[PDB]
Amino acid sequence: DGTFYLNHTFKKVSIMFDSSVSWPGNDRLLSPNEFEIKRTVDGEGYNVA
Amino acid sequence: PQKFFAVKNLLLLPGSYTYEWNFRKDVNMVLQSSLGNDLRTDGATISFTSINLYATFFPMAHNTASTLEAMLRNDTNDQSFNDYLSAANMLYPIPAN
Amino acid sequence: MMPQWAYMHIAGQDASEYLSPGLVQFARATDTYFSMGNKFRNPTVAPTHDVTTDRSQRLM
Amino acid sequence: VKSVTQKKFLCDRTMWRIPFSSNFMSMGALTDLGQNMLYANSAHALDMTFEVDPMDEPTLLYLLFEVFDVVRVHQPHRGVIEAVYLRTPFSA
Repeated sequence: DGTFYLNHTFKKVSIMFDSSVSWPGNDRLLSPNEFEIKRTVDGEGYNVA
Repeated sequence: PQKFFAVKNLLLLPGSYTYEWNFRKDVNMVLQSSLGNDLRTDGATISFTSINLYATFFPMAHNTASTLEAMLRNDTNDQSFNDYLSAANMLYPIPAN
Repeated sequence: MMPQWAYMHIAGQDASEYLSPGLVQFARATDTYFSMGNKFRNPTVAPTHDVTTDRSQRLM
Repeated sequence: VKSVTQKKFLCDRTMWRIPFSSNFMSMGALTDLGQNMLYANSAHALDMTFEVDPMDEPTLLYLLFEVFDVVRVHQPHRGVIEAVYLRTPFSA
């Protein structure tokens, strides 16, 4: 039915292609190699909202 | 209603067809409770008496209708449909802790 | 690649282009009471030419 | 009293999405990288690693691989239906 309620439980997402290259790479993000969904305890300056 | 992405909007043409489907009798699937308790062990029961199929037709003029089937039986006039979600579903286990 | 995509209209001619002229005239005439827009698929594609730099650089 | 701040967020009835486009923008249904040469004919094996907050009950990671799921239905004569299906990629 689509009633999802556990999206906040994620920490980071890492994508690897051919076990060697990273998606998207090309230094397109502050954390280039992964997707930091949320960053608690830390807070060097990369949080919003 | 009918929910299959291929036959929920198909414009069916004249002819004789066989239409068949299955229905669940499991209470834990067809019924919803606010507590989430197991309805199988709590005496819920559902029984179907008669199931019928209803269909309505546009009383289109016979000439325009005949032209419609004539024009809709060509190879370039094939109806095409796609599923809205349009994703392959994969389920992966996460063990406890 | 291309053949199957053209077959199921994933990327190809838009709705009115592949449909027969009689069919599009009928649809235009009868769209007031008998619509048939959902029955035929409209392909949507994204531009793949000089839109995004393929080099390495930062978003923010 | 002395205090320490806590921050968190809630996001219900929604799905996290990571689009397969160069600029993460939905310019079209067929993404730019979807028709990219390297992903046009080469074959690649994809590795993912997730990190989650541990919970004391079994859980399932729902994954949707966005594809094209199309069907072409043909009725050439009276009483005849033929449907041609195509899922791209992850084909049946």
